[PDB]
Amino acid sequence: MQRLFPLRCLQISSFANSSWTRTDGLAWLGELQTHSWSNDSDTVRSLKPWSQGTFSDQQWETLQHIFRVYRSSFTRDVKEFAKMLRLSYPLELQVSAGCEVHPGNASNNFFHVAFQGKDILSFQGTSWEPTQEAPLWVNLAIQVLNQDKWTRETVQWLLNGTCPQFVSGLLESGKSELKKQVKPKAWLSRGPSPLLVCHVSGFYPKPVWVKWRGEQEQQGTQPGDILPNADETWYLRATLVVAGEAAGLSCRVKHSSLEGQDIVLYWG
Amino acid sequence: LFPLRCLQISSFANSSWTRTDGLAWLGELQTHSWSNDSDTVRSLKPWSQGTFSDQQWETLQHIFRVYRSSFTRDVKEFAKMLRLSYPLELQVSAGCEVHPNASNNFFHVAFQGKDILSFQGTSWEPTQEAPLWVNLAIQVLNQDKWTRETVQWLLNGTCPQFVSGLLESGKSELKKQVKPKAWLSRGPSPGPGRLLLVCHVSGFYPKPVWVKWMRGEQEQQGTQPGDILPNADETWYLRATLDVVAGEAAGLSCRVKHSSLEGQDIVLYWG
Amino acid sequence: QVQLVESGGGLVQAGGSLRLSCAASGSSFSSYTMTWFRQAPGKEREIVAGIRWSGESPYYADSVKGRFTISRDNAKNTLYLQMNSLKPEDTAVYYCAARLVPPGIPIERTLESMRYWGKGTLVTVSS
Amino acid sequence: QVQLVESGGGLVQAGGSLRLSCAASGSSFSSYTMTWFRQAPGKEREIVAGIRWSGESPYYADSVKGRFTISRDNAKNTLYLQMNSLKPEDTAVYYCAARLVPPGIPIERTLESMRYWGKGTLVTVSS
Amino acid sequence: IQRTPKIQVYSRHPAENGKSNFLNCYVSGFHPSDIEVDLLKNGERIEKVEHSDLSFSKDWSFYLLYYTEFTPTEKDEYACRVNHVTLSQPKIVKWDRD
Amino acid sequence: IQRTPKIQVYSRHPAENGKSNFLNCYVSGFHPSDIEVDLLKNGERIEKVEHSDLSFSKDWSFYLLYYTEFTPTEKDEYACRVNHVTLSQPKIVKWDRD
Ligand SMILES: CCCCCCCC/C=C\CCCCCCCCCCCCCC(=O)N[C@@H](COP(=O)([O-])OCC[N+](C)(C)C)[C@H](O)/C=C/CCCCCCCCCCCCC
Ligand SMILES: CCCCCCCC/C=C\CCCCCCCCCCCCCC(=O)N[C@@H](COP(=O)([O-])OCC[N+](C)(C)C)[C@H](O)/C=C/CCCCCCCCCCCCC
Ligand SMILES: *[C@@H]1O[C@H](CO)[C@@H](O)[C@H](O)[C@H]1NC(C)=O
Ligand SMILES: *[C@@H]1O[C@H](CO)[C@@H](O)[C@H](O)[C@H]1NC(C)=O
Ligand SMILES: *[C@@H]1O[C@H](CO)[C@@H](O)[C@H](O)[C@H]1NC(C)=O
Ligand SMILES: *[C@@H]1O[C@H](CO)[C@@H](O)[C@H](O)[C@H]1NC(C)=O
Repeated sequence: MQRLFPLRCLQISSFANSSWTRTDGLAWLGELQTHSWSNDSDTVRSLKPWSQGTFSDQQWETLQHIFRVYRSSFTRDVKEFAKMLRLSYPLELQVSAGCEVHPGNASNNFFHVAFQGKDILSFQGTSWEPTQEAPLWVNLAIQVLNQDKWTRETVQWLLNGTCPQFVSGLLESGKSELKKQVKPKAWLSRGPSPLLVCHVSGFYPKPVWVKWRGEQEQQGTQPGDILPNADETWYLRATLVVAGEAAGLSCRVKHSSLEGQDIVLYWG
Repeated sequence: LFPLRCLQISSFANSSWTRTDGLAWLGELQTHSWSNDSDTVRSLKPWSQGTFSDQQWETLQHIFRVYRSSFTRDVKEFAKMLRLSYPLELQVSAGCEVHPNASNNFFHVAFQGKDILSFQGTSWEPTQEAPLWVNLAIQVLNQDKWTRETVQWLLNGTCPQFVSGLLESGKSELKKQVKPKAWLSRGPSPGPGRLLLVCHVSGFYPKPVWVKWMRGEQEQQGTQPGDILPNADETWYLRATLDVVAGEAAGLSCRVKHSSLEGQDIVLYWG
Repeated sequence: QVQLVESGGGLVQAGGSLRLSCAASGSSFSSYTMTWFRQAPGKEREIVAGIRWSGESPYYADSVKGRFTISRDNAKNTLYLQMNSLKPEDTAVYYCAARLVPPGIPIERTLESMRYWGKGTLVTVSS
Repeated sequence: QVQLVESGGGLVQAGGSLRLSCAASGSSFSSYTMTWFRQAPGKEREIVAGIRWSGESPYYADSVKGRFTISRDNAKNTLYLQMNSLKPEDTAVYYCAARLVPPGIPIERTLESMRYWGKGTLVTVSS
Repeated sequence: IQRTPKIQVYSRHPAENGKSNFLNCYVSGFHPSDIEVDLLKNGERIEKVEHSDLSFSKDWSFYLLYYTEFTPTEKDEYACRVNHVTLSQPKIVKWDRD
Repeated sequence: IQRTPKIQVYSRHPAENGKSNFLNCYVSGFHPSDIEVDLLKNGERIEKVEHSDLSFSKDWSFYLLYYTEFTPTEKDEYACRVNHVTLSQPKIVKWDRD
């Protein structure tokens, strides 16, 4: 009986040309955004009262300096790579890095880099590895990156040491919000005849089950995407049809917050 | 003039078969031979070491021994890095020439028979019309400051000193003069009633020579000179032909000018 | 990022005391793991002490426990080594070293990861 | 290609003598240009002496002429530094270094081109 | 390669005329990140509009949530206008009630 | 790229029946380097045949000198047989005395 809340650190670096660049970042713990990192800011910004976890102020300031130096150095290194490898602007680079702490204290991590929306390389163990079937210039990038023994040591420290300890503190500091349960409210509506539509909004966390008569569920239900609300809740629309059969159909909603008391809405 | 030309022929049939062979030319004489089946560069002349001491020569032997194995290893890594398919053929032409004063050197690399890059100054530079992947190779090669320093030392320092020592140790053979011997022959008729006068010149050293069919002081501008071909004893051979009406084939002579003759040209008259 | 300059070395008698100092030039000195190394005559360079963030127990080599104390003044960008009960085997060139180490790493696993070094100061223990 | 290990460092009184040795592991030790460097406390590393092939005059820094002698035993793959009339300003960590230099290059032009280094040994001249 | 944005408009609560509510515009699945999103009331841009931080999914495509406080009436029509390099002209998705 | 070999046959000294001589076959200007050269006497391969070290010119094309000691007679015919990827059939170049 346990759920996983991985820490995903996302970086969005855009290079319009050699003189216009910006880097923005975010941190997700499970489905909750815990940090925000704007290009016009000197520091990573905490979005939750518990976003610092159990790190001390000095420990957190150390990470601030590491990320501050990393952002400027990453920007400079990309511009040199584009000149070194003769890659034409614009350049779009994304980083997805983090770790997860499994119940029982096991840990594992990841560090994936994308170029123009495609994986090109990742950090595996102590070195950088190219993505399978990657462009030829990535081999030169890997060749240059693995010569940097200080960066390789720092990345390994962050993934294998800093991140698991950070997550462990966050799981305890934000335990109330991470395990919170918010009950959804539902309502029915009409749609263009090909169509019964069942709305479900306001639930937290994200996992939900919605399907359309008594004990028989019409397997032709069309579930939509789980869409976000501004208050960190979620919204889902489910649609369904022969005109005569619609009489007597019902929408059933299963969610963890309901404690077994399913929401049942009958049409009419 | 006697430039030093060091030639390398490296063949890679696949990832598990390769051989590197080399030779050195001083002017027109081959002074060294470098076989893949040998641990050392082999001297072809008693004076092939120049004025280098035994310790100086052993230093060069170790440098070339390490270079051959490292070159082979680096090429196979480049083929994997750049996704180049076997077989691979690489040629290197390096050396220098001392002028009696200014000096100049060169280090050209060819891939599949085409120039790809060369050593200019202190770094490697790609050929203007080289494939796109060569830039990635150039970028890797220029990271190696030790090799760049060693290549500059060899071209700008070792090579000019080696040439000077060779010119001193091999002065007798390099300044040798060998007189050519000539003889006349008949050839396939150029046409109806026409004759092909053939003049052979063989055994001369060094290579520069002058051969023309002449009538007295008038040089038959229709003389057909062939290629200067090598003999096994490091001399040369040259054939000169002339198409001519059979009647005109009278009073015609083959004249040979060579440095070894000291102005006493060889004149062979037809008939 | 960090430049280190040791000072305070000199001649001291056995059983005496001496204080070494290390002035660091850089941006975020308080974030750096700071260490002292020493190389005795005829011996290999070895770690002496290490310090990081407030509240953490500093590292000490067994040969200097109870005699040497490492400390730092982050307001002055200065690292200190207070050497008490000096022995003749403490004669060495003492080096200041630094490395930016993120949280979650034990200090004893970073002693071989120093990046920036000072040029050293000589301490001689007579008698 | 070549691994270097210095030995012989230790404590010596002013005016005394001490010989350093450097054991080299490699293929053609006699082909390598061998040098001695030293780094004094608070000072940058600097060249002391250099030697190459038999018959060539070794290089000596002006500060060590007439006092230090560099030599090599190619049969034993060993480099030596004989240090006589030692002064307190000779206190430094002495490093063994090597570089494969082809013929035709003056030794003075290769002193900044050393490639392989030993970890060094400390010599301290007291009094 | 480039990916065109998916645009979905929805309200936080069920639409009740005279009751305050939030209008959401969720733009997802686009690449590259540069994008212009505006919320429209009767074709004119709404001033007080907030957006979440730009993020991206596992497949590296970006997504963004825009939202604004509003009180719907019977005649007011709301729409979300999105511009992107993959669009030859601004794509306008109207908010359909019910 | 491929270059077909140029093949030239000649003797060291003028041909005199009963006097020892050397027969040369000079193969030049070819690419790639793999090549087969044989000297034939009355259609049979000559056993003691030597060749210089493989070399190449400024334009990177290869050249080779093959030679053998021989004593010609009035009826003996000598030829040089060369095979190369650029040749559909082995090229036989006969030694012309005149
Ligand atoms: C790990 C997370 C811990 C907890 C985080 C809590 C806060 C979360 C909030 C926001 C997160 C935002 C996203 C963060 C992403 C991960 C950050 C990792 C930081 C690692 C820092 C290492 C040290 C450092 O910052 N290193 C930098 C400085 O090193 P240096 O100064 O020693 O030397 C620089 C010069 N040199 C030539 C490189 C030697 C270094 O320059 C970075 C390199 C970038 C490494 C990744 C590159 C990947 C490939 C790029 C593309 C190449 C091809 C381009 C073609 C056009
Ligand atoms: C010429 C000097 C005068 C004396 C001559 C005496 C007569 C000799 C007789 C005949 C010789 C005939 C051949 C001679 C050729 C020239 C020899 C030069 C030797 C230079 C030695 C340098 C030091 C060394 O030996 N260099 C080697 C060892 O260095 P290393 O051990 O430090 O390892 C380097 C590894 N690293 C990852 C690269 C850093 C080095 O590995 C080769 C470098 C290659 C240099 C040429 C490259 C040209 C292009 C290659 C192909 C690219 C594309 C590939 C596509 C698949
Ligand atoms: C670089 O891009 C920015 C933003 O796209 C633009 O404002 C600027 O003019 C560009 N600079 C050049 C030199 O093209
Ligand atoms: C992002 O920040 C860097 C560093 O402050 C700056 O140079 C760059 O112009 C910024 N990008 C913008 C303003 O788009
Ligand atoms: C590689 O080349 C060698 C030499 O031509 C040959 O014997 C071998 O069959 C080739 N293939 C492999 C897989 O070794
Ligand atoms: C050439 O020499 C190398 C090194 O000794 C060897 O590995 C290779 O097999 C040789 N090539 C042959 C025998 O064809």
